[PDB]
Amino acid sequence: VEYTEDDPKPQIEEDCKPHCVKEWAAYKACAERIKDDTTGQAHCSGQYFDFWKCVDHCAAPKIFAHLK
Amino acid sequence: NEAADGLHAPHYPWGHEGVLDSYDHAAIRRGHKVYQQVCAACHSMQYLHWRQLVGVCYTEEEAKALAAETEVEDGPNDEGEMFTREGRLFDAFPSPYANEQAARYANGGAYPPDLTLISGGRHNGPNYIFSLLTGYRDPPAGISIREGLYYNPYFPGGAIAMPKMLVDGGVEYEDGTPASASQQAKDITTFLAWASYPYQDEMRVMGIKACLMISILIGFAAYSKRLRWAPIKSQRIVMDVVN
Amino acid sequence: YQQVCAACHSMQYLHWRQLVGVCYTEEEAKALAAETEVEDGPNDEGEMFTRE
Amino acid sequence: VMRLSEALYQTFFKRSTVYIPMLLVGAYFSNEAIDYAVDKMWTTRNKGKLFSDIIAERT
Amino acid sequence: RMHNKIQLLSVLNTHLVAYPTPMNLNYSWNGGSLAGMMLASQMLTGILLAMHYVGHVDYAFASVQHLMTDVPSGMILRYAHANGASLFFIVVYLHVLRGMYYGSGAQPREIVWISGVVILLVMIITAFIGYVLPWGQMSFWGATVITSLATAIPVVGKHIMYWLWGGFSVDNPTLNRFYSFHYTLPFILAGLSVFHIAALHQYGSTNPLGVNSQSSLISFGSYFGAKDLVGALFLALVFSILVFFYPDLLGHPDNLIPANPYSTPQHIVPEWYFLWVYAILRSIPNKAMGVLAIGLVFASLFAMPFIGLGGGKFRIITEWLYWTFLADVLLLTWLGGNEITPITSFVGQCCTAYLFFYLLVCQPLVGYLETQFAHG
Amino acid sequence: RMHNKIQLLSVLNTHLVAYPTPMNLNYSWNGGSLAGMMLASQMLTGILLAMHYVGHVDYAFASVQHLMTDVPSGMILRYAHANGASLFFIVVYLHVLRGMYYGSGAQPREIVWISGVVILLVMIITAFIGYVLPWGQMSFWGATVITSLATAIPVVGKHIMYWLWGGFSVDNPTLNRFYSFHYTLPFILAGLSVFHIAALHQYGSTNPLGVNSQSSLISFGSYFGAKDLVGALFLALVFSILVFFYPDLLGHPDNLIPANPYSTPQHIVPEWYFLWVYAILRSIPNKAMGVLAIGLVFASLFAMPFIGLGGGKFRIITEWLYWTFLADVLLLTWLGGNEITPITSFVGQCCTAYLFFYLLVCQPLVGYLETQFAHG
Amino acid sequence: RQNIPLREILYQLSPYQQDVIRQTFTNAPKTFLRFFKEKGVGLATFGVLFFGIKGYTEHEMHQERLAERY
Amino acid sequence: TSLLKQVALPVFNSLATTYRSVVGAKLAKYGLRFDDLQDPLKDEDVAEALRRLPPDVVVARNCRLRRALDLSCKHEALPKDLLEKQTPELSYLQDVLNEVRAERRERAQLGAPAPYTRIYYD
Amino acid sequence: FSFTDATVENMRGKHDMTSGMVAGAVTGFLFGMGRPMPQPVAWPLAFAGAAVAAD
Amino acid sequence: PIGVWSVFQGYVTPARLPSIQTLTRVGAWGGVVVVGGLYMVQPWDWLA
Amino acid sequence: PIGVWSVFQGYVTPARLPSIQTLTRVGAWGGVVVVGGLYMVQPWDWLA
Amino acid sequence: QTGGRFLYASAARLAVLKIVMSLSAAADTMALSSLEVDLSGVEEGTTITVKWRGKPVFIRHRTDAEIAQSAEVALSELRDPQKDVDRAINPKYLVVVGICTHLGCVPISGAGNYQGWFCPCHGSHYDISGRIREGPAPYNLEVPEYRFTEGQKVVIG
Ligand code: HEC
Ligand code: HEM
Ligand code: HEM
Ligand code: HEM
Ligand code: HEM
Repeated sequence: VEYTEDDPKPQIEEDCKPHCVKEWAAYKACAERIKDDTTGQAHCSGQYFDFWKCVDHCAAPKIFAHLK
Repeated sequence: NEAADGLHAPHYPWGHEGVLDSYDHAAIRRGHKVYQQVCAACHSMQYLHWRQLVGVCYTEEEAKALAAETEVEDGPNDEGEMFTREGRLFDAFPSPYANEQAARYANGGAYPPDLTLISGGRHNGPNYIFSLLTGYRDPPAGISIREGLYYNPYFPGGAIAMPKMLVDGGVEYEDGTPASASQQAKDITTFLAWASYPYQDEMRVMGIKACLMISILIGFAAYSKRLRWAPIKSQRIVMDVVN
Repeated sequence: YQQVCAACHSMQYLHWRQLVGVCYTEEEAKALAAETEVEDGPNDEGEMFTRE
Repeated sequence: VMRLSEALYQTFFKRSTVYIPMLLVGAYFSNEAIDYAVDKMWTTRNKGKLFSDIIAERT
Repeated sequence: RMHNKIQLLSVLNTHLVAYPTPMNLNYSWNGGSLAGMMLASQMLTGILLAMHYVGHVDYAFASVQHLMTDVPSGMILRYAHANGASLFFIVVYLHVLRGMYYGSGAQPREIVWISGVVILLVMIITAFIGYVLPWGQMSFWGATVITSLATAIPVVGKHIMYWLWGGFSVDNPTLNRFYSFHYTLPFILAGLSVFHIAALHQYGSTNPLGVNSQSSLISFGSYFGAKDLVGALFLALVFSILVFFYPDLLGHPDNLIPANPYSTPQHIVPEWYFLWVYAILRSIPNKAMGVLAIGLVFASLFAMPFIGLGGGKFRIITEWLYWTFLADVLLLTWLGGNEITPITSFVGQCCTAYLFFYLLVCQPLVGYLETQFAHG
Repeated sequence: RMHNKIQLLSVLNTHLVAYPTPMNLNYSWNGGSLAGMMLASQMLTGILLAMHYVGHVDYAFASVQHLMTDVPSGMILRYAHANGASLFFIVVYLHVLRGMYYGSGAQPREIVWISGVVILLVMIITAFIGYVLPWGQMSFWGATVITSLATAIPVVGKHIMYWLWGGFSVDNPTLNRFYSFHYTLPFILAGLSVFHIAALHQYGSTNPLGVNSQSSLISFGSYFGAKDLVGALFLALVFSILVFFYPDLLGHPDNLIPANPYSTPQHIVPEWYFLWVYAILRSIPNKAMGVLAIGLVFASLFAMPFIGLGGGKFRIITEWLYWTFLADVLLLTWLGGNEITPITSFVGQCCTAYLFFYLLVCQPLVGYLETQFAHG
Repeated sequence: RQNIPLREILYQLSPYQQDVIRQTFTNAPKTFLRFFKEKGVGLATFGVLFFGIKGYTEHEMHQERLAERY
Repeated sequence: TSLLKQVALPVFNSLATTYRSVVGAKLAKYGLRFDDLQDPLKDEDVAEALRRLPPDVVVARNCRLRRALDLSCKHEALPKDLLEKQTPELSYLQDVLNEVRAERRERAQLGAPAPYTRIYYD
Repeated sequence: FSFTDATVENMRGKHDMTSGMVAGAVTGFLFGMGRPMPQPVAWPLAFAGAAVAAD
Repeated sequence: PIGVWSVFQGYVTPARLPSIQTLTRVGAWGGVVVVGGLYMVQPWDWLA
Repeated sequence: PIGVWSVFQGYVTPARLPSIQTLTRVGAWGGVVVVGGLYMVQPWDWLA
Repeated sequence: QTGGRFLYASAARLAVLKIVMSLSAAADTMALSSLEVDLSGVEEGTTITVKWRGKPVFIRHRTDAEIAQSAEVALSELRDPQKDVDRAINPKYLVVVGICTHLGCVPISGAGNYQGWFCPCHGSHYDISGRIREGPAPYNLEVPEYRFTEGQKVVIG
């Protein structure tokens, strides 16, 4: 395969993002539900981790296919 | 807590993972060049010497020319003073700071750790290193980052003091390999994985020979065990007891 | 020793605390040691300094 | 059924002082064969990745 | 005849060559020879490593690294020592579980079981102080957490803690005295093993049938030397795999960071072979009660030859309860490696209670009922 | 009996309480128990010492100084461990001279004598490599002079020498391995001592009369416990005098200077108990011949039960010759601390020749003449 | 050495008059099945207890992590 | 209490018969009996009961133990014709052992010990 | 059968009938162990042929 | 067996148990251990 | 009285001494230790 | 014989006491048990770490809003009820021992849900005033003996 001077990883990560639409919906639901917070402790790190774990598991073997 | 644990890193298909597989020594050479130009401004690697790179990564003359471009403090002379000299093969890799306190002072209080054993010193070593280097993402909702800190979900706690350092084309490889950020990260991760386990290839060759020899010797010892026990396992006992 | 060969001879393995109750009291040894300068550090900037 | 030969028994097996040097030369050759097989398999599998492959490539 | 002329030939012949042994011993009776071989391996590789290790807080980690990279065969010796400790604990734990399954501590072999429990306690202390020697993060912080259990003793707790440390914290005198004690305790283990083996030779071994075996005895040297060689080669295979292919599999990555007394790790855990004791300690929310529970576990181990009834295959109720005990101790091993959590606290409490129930209630009472069932 | 039901109590009773001993043993039969007490004292003091000693160059001298001035009771421990080696060698030398006087190695006690000679060799090696550990001028230069004597074996010389040093000169690897070897060797000494005592118990001890004493034997544990305690109290008096009043009397002042590989002292002599071998070596003007003579002395010591005829009194010619042998050995001890001079070279050569003459000519031939005179 | 009263005839054959490992291939599946028949109940109750308690604990730990979310 | 045990005793008897059925099925393949499972080294009363026996009973017990140990070494069981003849519950020791234990219980109420000890070797 | 089949599928990184053949042979061997000896070959053949036909 | 088998076989009777005078004289060793520990540590203000 | 006492008494005759065949069979162990040392060290083609 | 045993017992006690005391703290270790901490180089809102007796001491310069926030916490929310004034002579300069009484772990400055010290061994949080709020720790953080001099120098130990 042809190796590119530009970074292929953001494009591959964007490609796997339709495969994890459910986790993205859960994260956006969390982000909407803590919008009116005032205590500064509400966060959505767990659903964010779920979404990025799904995307990472998709994109991991396709990232090293494009690298020497 | 999940946020204190941080995001786990996926399992990447490294070419040296199997017990039959060697290192990619071209990637070690390209990984050292990322170390010299990006890493070594703030990381020490104090247990490496230029002598250990010979036969793995460079020839003797290439490593000598690399070591001779460094300034090494030596002494004392006949007048009881400290001077500088050219580095040699027995010299260790230069440290960017004299001590931990100036390293903390140059980096907002955080000490950039030594990278000789950072691959074996982290859980899921190479995968965590690669995902940390290529993983400076946007923070999620409700997570704010103070000044001097940057978000990285692979770092435990999510707030690291190391900024984004790998950029496209920021290293000019001498074998024609195009240097994207991911290629640079993969090469430096390969070099660090070699640094934690420098004798992995020799250990695996010795392990293959040992496993073969012991597996043959198990059959030979089972043969000699069954030969000695044969007059007992086939003996005939006749008695008057019927019960 | 302090006025002749302190300028040219070393007394390592010897500390000011080993003179208290032998030839000086506590305050006399404190006042004697407070007249010397020793290298200490590094500080928060990573620099060596001198103290009493 | 299968049985060791008498003439081969009287030469290399009846005395321990003849058996032991034969044992040592057989041990030497067995180690050489195992070394050869392991090294050949390792070099064949990992061809193009070793340092010597890069050095011979640069000639 | 020639061994009748020298004492040392006679003792060796009697106890190694012509010693009668039950002919029906299976491969569960190989744990003792394997444990002795692993002790000899640990002593040899430790003596060889001591020629390059420096017991000072400024040079300990650096000398470990220098031994790893620069000393010829130093990596083999260091990995062999660190993984031979784990294989030593595997072989000894399987030996003890064999004795628990067959009830081998019963009369007339109470001395053998008691010297075994003494050996196991010395082994635990030896491994714990050996782990501090690399002076990594786990090496420092585990010694800090465990030696801080002495303050659970009232009045004189902190004084014993400071006496063991040599100061107000774990520092260089602790490392130096730990190095001396660690060099010393394996020789006490060798002496204890010689005494333990000579205690067993008074009456002999038990057999898998659980019956008297004096009618069917064969020589040890001709027959069980080869049978022990087979098991030694199976152990050497696992040893080779662990040394050469997966050397840090049974370790922790935090012990490759140098020790820092001003920043603790997020998950301080011991080696795997101390995890069941650690789970027993963590399950109870009281330090004195946890230390007492560990002491009561070892007291119940000492009191096994006098409260335990019930043995091998033909005593079937206790034979079935043995597997529940084994599942309980492996659940304790798994629970020690996990973080503190209400469900893990509850499950650890229940598992500790079941271990005490099996040791102190099942073994006397169910053993007595099955003796009354079989011979009443 | 209570000791008849536990096998540990039976062995202890048989070999320490009820063991039959001749009733006419004088105070020259207390050498062995004193030697065992000194071995135990050295082991205890050293294990305590190793908790404050660092076995590295540029830390060893400072760690010994920190031990001397900062560790509570550390000066007592160091001076006791230093002078205990001298007292250990005094006691073991008097023990060997007793055995030489009475012919104690003869049939059937040849194994006792041989195991004693092995113990003496291990004691010599242990004391030498322990003397290297403080890393002074005498330590470094004695280790240099002795280990660079393997260049007398042809061809395979400097290879063995450089493998011993771990380098090209005595340096940090030599000190680091000498620490491990010195820690380890006294446990071999203790095991060899146990074997040595067990070899004597097969036939029991000789008596000052030199006759069969089976008719007049008494219990060990009552009669020879207090008799050993008296001699132990005399030894404790001498030990306390040496530790507290003359702690550096038997040493060398040059060992209080830190080691310098580029500057050598004027006179390089070992400790006093090594001086007779040093005089034998230094008297002969050839290195290989000196090593051959040193080996021949110990070979003649091993061959003594098979060539030595003649015991204590009632064998009066060999009894008188013993005092010439004692004077010869003490003269060799005095000559080793002097400088090399033609008269001292001549006298040392004559003393070495007479030592070999007594060990190899007087003991068989004069003993045979005595047997032909007495019972011929 | 512990006299045992017994009446028997014992026969033994030379180890060089029989085979060594040839029957080991024939008896290997039968010995496998016999081993699992004899130790089936204990291994099963061990596996059931260990994996059931571990699975229940891991499930409730995951529920505990989910309960901390916002 | 009294008839408490009165009823609790048939349940004990049923459990004992089931236990003896299962164990005697296990024992019969080795040719053993329930009384062969008692070790003179493990119990001094069994050692006392065994020397109160006629010599042919002891010879038969030793023969059965030798056959079982040989079977255990060979990883075998008895053949079907021998296995159908096995009587695992034919007692030869229980009467003598019960008498020995009753004598020891009788001596203990008067402060006397048993007139024998454990088997001591060496 | 299922465990071994998916194991081979993951091991070979691709999908074909060979994984089913391995699963069938293993299943027949496990089923066929300890029986008279026209069987330990036939039963794996039957299971493997069934898997091949299923594919 | 000797520990709990002896209790279950009825071999542990009041006539076989040690006397109360024996238990008094054996249990007097507890004061010896206390005074030995006080002699070893000397942790007192008892001397006045 | 094992050693020089045996030869002084006349107990070491031409008989009771080892034969030539016995000494040759013992003397054949000289090659075994040489071959073992050469196997352990392996100085190949080191003979001058 | 009783006269002899009078000396035997004392000799044994003296020998055992000599052996036991050699593991106790050396003179240089005992000398390094007092340390002086400068407060002029500490700014408001930052935590300095000083090694006193080998131990991290979390001396932190506190602001007025931080002082009010630490004071506003009542005793009903504390496992060990104690006020901020009782644990600090100076509300601006809080001198506290950074070792948890649970097992001996060192929390981290500038972390936690209460903006104080987050001990990471067991997920136990501490407030800014060194009092226990969450975790398995029963006690509160230790406050060492200290006093203020005329040159902004604090003697600890
Ligand atoms: C701007 C200076 C700087 C540069 C250049 C730099 N680092 Fe970092 N690095 C840091 C600091 C500061 C930390 C510690 C941050 C923290 O612990 O919060 C760190 C941490 C790390 C860690 C460990 C993270 C952890 O979880 O412990 C690794 C691995 C690492 N750096 C590798 C690299 C590599 C690879 C490069 C080159 C691409 C590099 N560093 C370049 C400053 C730097
Ligand atoms: C005479 C015998 C022994 C000596 C001289 C010895 C010596 C040493 C030394 C010097 C070290 C530090 C070097 C290193 O960390 O790699 C060490 C480590 C260790 N030893 Fe030994 N040892 C001996 C026996 C034993 C025994 C019997 C055990 C039993 C379990 C044991 C367990 C350990 C452990 C667990 C470590 C830590 C290894 C690591 O994690 O790096 N040792 N030993
Ligand atoms: C370094 C540790 C040990 C060594 C070298 C050792 C050695 C041996 C050996 C050689 C045997 C004889 C054969 C065998 O059963 O394997 C034996 C038997 C035995 N051991 Fe161990 N052992 C060790 C630890 C232990 C421990 C920790 C225990 C129990 C807590 C124990 C209890 C027993 C018992 C009860 C027997 C007799 C079992 C029987 O013969 O049926 N041993 N030991
Ligand atoms: C650490 C070193 C040694 C210890 C602990 C030791 C111990 C003993 C003891 C306890 C005895 C019995 C009591 C006595 O006669 O003194 C004895 C006797 C004896 N020892 Fe030593 N010994 C040591 C060194 C030696 C050496 C170096 C030799 C000879 C080269 C030797 C040769 C003998 C002989 C021949 C006897 C028998 C004396 C007789 O019964 O007449 N021993 N030894
Ligand atoms: C387990 C037993 C022993 C241990 C751990 C031990 C330990 C040590 C240590 C750590 C040192 C260096 C510190 C110092 O020199 O003050 C030393 C020195 C020395 N050792 Fe020991 N030792 C043991 C037994 C022995 C024995 C049995 C002998 C004599 C036969 C001996 C003779 C010496 C000598 C002569 C020195 C030199 C002392 C000096 O001049 O300062 N040691 N030993």
